[PDB]
Amino acid sequence: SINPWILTGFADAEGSFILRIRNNNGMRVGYLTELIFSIKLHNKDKSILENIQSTWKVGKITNNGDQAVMLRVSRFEDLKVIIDHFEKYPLITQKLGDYKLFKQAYSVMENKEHLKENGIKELVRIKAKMNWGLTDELKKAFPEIIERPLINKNIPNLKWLAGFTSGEGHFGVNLWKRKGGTHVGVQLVFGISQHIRDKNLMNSLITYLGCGYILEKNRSELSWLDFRVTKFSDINDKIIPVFQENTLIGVKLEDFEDWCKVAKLIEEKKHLTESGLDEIKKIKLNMNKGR
DNA sequence: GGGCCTCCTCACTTTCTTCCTCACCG
DNA sequence: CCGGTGAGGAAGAAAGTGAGGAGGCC
Ligand SMILES: [Ca+2]
Ligand SMILES: [Ca+2]
Ligand SMILES: [Ca+2]
Ligand SMILES: [Ca+2]
Repeated sequence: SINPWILTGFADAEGSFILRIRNNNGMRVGYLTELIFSIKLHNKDKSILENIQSTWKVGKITNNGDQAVMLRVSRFEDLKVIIDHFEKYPLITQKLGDYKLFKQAYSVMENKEHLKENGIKELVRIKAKMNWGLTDELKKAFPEIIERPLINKNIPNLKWLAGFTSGEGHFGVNLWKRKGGTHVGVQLVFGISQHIRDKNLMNSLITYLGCGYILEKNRSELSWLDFRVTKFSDINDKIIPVFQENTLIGVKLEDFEDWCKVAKLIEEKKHLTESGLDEIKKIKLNMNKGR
């Protein structure tokens, strides 16, 4: 079983709370409602999904294309397990806002209002604030209101951070040919990325870890944040000890382990030698996108 | 025994991850 | 010169979010 705070951190990273409201003339109200918690990952991390499944004793795992796998809970009885966990171990990103709307939608269905016109209206109102909001077909049918409270929580513990890092983390080794010379540049880099909507939370990492900085990235109108640590003494003294104690999950754990081997070589200045570089070069082949 | 629920196959957009380059300073 | 560091941006796919179909529960 996964540590429950590791689980929440991972959920804040890769989870999704979904409210479906579908047209159907076979329903008395004319709409069929479905409430879904979902985690979609690459097949290489199917084991995480299976362990969450056994930990919660709920949910179904299905394939999605040739390289992806998906764990979903939508059975109404089984959804109490989801709410139970996330009440006891609350999300801290803006996704918590989706969970609370998810939660309200559940209360509507629990008293069975989704089977009435008054409830469907309420559900549409809820869905409008969730994720990507109302469809065009749904906006047409329901011209009424277009926002939710901003979530402002701090990092609860390093077990959450471990779960969140197992999702959004990057353990990288940069190599490049120096402009003036024949030497190869070497940089160990740690990274956590997130949409700019959680700028406060991402800023909170500089304080919480006692190192690193934030870089603002964008493509046209799309923008995100990358928390990076490139100070090696910080990585060696602050970053690595954290995840040695608080174990990462999935393939990213393996990436971290190789990453630490590179960190050892760099600690002993062997990245400056010819043979140490090709050892590092060999490790890169084993890790990340190369795994 | 009609709605109603649940689980399947399946697909859209983008938020992540990964990778690359390089000027600067001490 | 040289190595360490931080800042930039490119590429694209592993994510996030959500689609229709339908068997069968109660
Ligand atoms: Ca995420
Ligand atoms: Ca991930
Ligand atoms: Ca992610
Ligand atoms: Ca690439």
